[PDB]
Amino acid sequence: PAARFQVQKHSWDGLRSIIHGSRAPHDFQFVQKTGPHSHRLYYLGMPENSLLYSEIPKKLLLSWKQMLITSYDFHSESGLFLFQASNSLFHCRDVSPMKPLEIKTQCSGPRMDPKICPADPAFFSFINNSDLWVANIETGEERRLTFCHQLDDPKSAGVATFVIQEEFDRFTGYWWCPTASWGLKTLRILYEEVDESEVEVIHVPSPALEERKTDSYRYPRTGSKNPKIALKLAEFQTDSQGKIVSTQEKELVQPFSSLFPKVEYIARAGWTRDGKYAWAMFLDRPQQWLQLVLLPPALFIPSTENEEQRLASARAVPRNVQPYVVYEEVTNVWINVHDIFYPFPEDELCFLRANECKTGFCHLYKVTAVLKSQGYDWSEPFSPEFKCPIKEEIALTSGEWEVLARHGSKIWVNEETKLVYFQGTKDTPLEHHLYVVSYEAAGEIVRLTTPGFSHSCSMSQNFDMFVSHYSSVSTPPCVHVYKLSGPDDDPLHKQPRFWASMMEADYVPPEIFHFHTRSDVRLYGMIYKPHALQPGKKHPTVLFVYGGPQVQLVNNSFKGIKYLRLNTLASLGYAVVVIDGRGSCQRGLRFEGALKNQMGQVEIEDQVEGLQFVAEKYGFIDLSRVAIHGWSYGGFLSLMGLIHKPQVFKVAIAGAPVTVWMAYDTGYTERYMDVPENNQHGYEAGSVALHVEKLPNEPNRLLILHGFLDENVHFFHTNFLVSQLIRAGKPYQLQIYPNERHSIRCPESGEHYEVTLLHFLQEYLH
Amino acid sequence: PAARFQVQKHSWDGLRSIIHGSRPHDFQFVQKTGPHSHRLYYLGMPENSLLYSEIPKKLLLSWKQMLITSYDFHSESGLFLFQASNSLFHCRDFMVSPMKPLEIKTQCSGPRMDPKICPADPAFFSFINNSDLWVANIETGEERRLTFCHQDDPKSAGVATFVIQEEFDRFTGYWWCPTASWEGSLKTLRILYEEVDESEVEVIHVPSPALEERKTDSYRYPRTGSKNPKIALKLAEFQTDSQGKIVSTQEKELVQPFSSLFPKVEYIARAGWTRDGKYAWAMFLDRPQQWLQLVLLPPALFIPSTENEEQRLASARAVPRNVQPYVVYEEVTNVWINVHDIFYPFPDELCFLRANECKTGFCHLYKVTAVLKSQGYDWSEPFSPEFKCPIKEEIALTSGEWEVLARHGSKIWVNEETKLVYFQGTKDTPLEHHLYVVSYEAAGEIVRLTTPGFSHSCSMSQNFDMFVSHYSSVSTPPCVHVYKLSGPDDDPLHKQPRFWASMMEADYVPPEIFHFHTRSDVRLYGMIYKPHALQPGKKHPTVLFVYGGPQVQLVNNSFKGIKYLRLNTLASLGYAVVVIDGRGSCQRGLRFEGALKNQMGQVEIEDQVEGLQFVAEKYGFIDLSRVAIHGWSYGGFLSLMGLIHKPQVFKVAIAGAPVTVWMAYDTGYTERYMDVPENNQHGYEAGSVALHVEKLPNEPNRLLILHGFLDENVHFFHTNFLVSQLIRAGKPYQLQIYPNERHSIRCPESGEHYEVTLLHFLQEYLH
Repeated sequence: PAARFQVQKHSWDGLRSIIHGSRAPHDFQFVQKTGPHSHRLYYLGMPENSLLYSEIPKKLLLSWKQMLITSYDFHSESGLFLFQASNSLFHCRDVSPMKPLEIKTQCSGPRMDPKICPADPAFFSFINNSDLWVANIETGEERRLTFCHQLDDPKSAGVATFVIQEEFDRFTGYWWCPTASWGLKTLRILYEEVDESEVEVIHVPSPALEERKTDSYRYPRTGSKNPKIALKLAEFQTDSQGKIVSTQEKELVQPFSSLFPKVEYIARAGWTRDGKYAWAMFLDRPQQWLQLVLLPPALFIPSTENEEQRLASARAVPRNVQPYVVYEEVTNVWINVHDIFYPFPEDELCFLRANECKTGFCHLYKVTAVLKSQGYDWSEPFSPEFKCPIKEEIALTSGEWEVLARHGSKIWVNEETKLVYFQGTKDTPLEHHLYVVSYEAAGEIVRLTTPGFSHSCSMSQNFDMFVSHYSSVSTPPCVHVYKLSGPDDDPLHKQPRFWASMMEADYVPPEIFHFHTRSDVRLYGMIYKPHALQPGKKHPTVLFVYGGPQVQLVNNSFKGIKYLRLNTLASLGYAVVVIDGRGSCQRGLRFEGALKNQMGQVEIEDQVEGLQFVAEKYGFIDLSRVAIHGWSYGGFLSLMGLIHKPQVFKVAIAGAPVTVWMAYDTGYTERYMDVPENNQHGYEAGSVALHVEKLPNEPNRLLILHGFLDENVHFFHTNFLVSQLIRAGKPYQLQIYPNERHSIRCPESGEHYEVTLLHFLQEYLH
Repeated sequence: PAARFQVQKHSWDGLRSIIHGSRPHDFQFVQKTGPHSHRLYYLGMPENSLLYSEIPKKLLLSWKQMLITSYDFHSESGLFLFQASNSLFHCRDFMVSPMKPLEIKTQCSGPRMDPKICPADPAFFSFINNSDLWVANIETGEERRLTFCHQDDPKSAGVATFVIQEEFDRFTGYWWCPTASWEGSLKTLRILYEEVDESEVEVIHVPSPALEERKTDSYRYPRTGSKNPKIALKLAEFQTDSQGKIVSTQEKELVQPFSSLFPKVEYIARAGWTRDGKYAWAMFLDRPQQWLQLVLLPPALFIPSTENEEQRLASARAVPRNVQPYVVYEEVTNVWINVHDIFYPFPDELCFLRANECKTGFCHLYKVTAVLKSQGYDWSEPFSPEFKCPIKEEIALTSGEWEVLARHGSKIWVNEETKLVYFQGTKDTPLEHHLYVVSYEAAGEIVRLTTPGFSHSCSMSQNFDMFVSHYSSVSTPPCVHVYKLSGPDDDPLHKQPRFWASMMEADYVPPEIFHFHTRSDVRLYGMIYKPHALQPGKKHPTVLFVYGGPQVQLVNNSFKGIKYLRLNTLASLGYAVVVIDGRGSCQRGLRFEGALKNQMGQVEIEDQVEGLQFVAEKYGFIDLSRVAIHGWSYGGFLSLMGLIHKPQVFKVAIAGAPVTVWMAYDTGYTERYMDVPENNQHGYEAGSVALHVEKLPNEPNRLLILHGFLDENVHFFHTNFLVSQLIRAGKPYQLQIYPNERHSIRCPESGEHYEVTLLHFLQEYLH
């Protein structure tokens, strides 16, 4: 009877008194001294996120020396720092602090995407009004290279399109060539042509509500056309006085569309160390194919509107020269883009490659391809091809665990010692650890980071130092510094000794658990226990959710910062439960591949099963009083829960829900759900706005939160749901966040979000 | 103890079951020359369409079919020009079977707005295509453009802009000349039109109807304070062969600019021509809207147009020195000018009729005689203003504490044979629109023609031998009776209206009208719906419905059941529904309406509170501890002021489509009443509810915000900005969107939801 625990009710000022009561170093660069200190670490920090440093001794908490910013570019030899601070451009070279030298300009608009020329630090680049610009920090001489820009000005150059930034995690459309050819010189830049003419335009309202205007995004929805892309060279010569004597636009000797048919997106691109070949990863529209291709500079002829003077150049391209397809990946699930690709320094290329499609788990391979120069008439056109034969493909790691290559995880390769350092899950899926392996000999795989914590690491250029940014479910986050030390004749077994420390430590942490499904698959989970529990009492329960691809909620690292509100929920007597269902990240391709063409359907069984296991193991779950809650995919799932499982889920608080997959973009949806023409059944099944008939008849069971300015998940989603709820005659409550986009950035808006949530549960979880 | 009526708590599906369970005009008299005396032509809906009745020589009239909201008619040729679907249609008339409408094709790409038949020649008509004036010929099929302002692209022609359409209730900006000239030494045909340069006007984005497409529409929306579009009057002439072909054409412009001849002229409220064709008249208006004045523009005042400024001087010299514009009438006020559209000119002088509220305080007719004597002007040179004619006489044909209906497409009907003027008014009572007659020669005996004890919407025959009245009362449903003026021909004033025939005929319990006096001794009217099956003793919970803003009068003697069925539904669950006409309302004169001048929100709620307190004492069934306030546009704005300045009175507040920010609203409305924000900053701030959000309730479930997402008028921005400021002040709110609704909820599905949300919200939280 009174066995079940009623949550203490509160006035609204009470609840926002409760919530108001509630309320790290990165981008490291190691450099040696050559005195008392061995190196100097450069990094970003926020003790306002500015540039800082520390001093590493020869013989303890390192102090944070001020030097003077989301990012910056560094150059080893010259010691040049180049960053986008203010709404302007700044630099400085490197005991006491120095104020940044401002780089004055003639162009109007911001200077996006600043990078320094590696081959010559006097030079550097930036975007301006969708075109590429060279400059010189010494002389101050600026100059435009691309000429695409002039509402219907579609062509752009050096820019990564909407879907490329948001769904392929790439934020530039240009890459410096790392060497020069010669008292004249020259410097090249690979860059990306983009005609966004075919792409559909969406209107979203801007920050300034007062002036009642909208911005004009190019938003390619699924089935609709993506932008038309191409690779290109942009050369420019210089004399000894640092003067841009001339420039050139360079198109491929044939079209990119006919050389490389079946290429839909440019996931990544770059250059070989020595500067010889340029490379790029190309993907197809299904995203079930990914070839990595070398493009020689001689393959690029100058651009001219004169067809005779082009055939002059198109005849002078050597017949031996061609693009080389060194690698190719193929799957029936989906090729996730893995950043890792390390070419070694001529009738063959040796490189490393992250490859999940082979065995099912991302692992490092050493691969040698063979560049059979094949003879081609490039003044004449044609179409298929360039798939080189593979000389060998030695597999350096294997098992049922991952090498981390996404989310800007990276490898580090010492060529002297023949060792490659990586990060992976080998020990557990709950902890990101730092491994080393030889690349000659796929031998034993030594770990450097101690278990019990999930680590986020960065190695020194000289492979002598490394930093780790680790944390556990219970303990707060530390940033320690380690120094690899031992006999040089045995480098694979260098012992990481604790050298120094940079960061250190009403919250009760959750405890992690696992269980098995009725189909015998291990799912990890997490639970916040009701604070000051009385064993015997069944408390009411909030099931927090995401359950979409590209994510892992449950893992062994500190949650108290981002998910403080789950602790707040638990401090008032709620049970907060979190389950990673089939579909979630970090446990291989098959596990995640559960989602394929079937979104919504597979994810709730695992969540229902999660709760019931929680309720048997732990003796405090009143299953009559359960609330499902989440944002984006989770808001989508909160509504699916309330449709598919109303017996289980009493209320639902759906934040930013994807309510119509057909209105969502290509990049995300096609990867997982195919094209609406091919997978109609699945698109309709997982569109919650087409199943509003099954939502509750009674009110107080469904709350909709949506940020008005949402660039990514458009307010249209909530607005089309309310549209359908009104037609179906179903009740709904609604909260709007007028100044918020996808995340709630403003503390005030967030306090209001959390207070509403508490009240809603308080009043109506009964 | 247990003497407070409890409303029965229904489930949501129960409440839908209850709400679901709840749910002739534009007349043209033409005589015949048999059994039937006339044929009455009109719009009607047994969709809305063209119909006719047969009025006999000697009972319920049949509705015959001709075959559409607005149509045009020409008497002699019997031409019916109308707009149907996304195209133009016509027909002519005596049929016995119905005739199909003949279709008129076009070479122009886009729809053809605003169709009007040339009065002088029925073969010709005109329309707008892409913000430019066109001209056509029904018989020959030949079209022909006349303006070239269109080709972002901000110059328009023959268009009334946003603020003019929705605040000055004018829906065309071109006017046909009623006569044809044969000048030279080819038959000419003029049109007066309004050129508009809406370049300097702010663009606002409003969501489009097709939600899937996720695109907006630009709207040239001039905020209060900011600039309106820049206007001008212009002459577009053309000529025709005796075979009926548009041979020549010509744009014309004033010999000096419009802006220089007429400084301080912010808006062209109205315009047209005198019946003979001599002068083109126009009502101008200033930015304060306190200086309206009538002007005549003689056709020789307009020279041709060329890009060459030397071709211009030549014909600027050519225009007769005597000719000019004559400022005939000048209304001035310390409150504001309401545009009264009544202006009847007759054939050295000009004699006209004109409605004038600014003179005595009540809209009354006058006979005015002005004197057009030319001063002699050198039109090659420029100048600054002057043109005010001296008045011969200004006889007043009506006077009292009651008014002549002039706004809202009301009108006068002037028989020039009998010297009588037929008008509508409030002479008997402010609660009843009645048809009156008076002589314009001898202003004495005002004879009422409509039955007392009801309120009437009327329309005279052009022959003044019979009229229609569409009438109703608070209790009885609406009727439409056809009356016939009948009696001795020697005394036309006392011709007796005899009932001739009827067109349309008449659990809802009607409301009771009452009045009471305020502590300052002003008479206010109000309604009440009693709770059905009342048990005296029980104190019921009360929904104070409201609007309160200008240009409206809710409380009057006429059938409310149609638009306020929800109010009766509320009553049938046991809610008292009270409605009070606060100070600042329509149809009580200028001084009554002028209690809002520069302090909007501050006076209305005090009158509403007194109306509640009176009704509680008068009737014994109002529980004052449980009172809800609710309304739309101004009403939702007020519902929030009630909750701000009277939380101790109002338990809850359901605010629909509210004006949360005066600075965001348009000029035409806001400035007229609140002035410009540079002058009256104290009152903009005081009556903008979004700046007083800190004073809303700390408790939840006391404030429900309703808003349609596609609101062209009261933009969603207002609710968005309110929600912004509630969030920032840490105040709860409930909220409801109507994604497919602009300003009035039009969809029945959306309206059924609106009402079930209203019943549920009150059911649960009105305690």
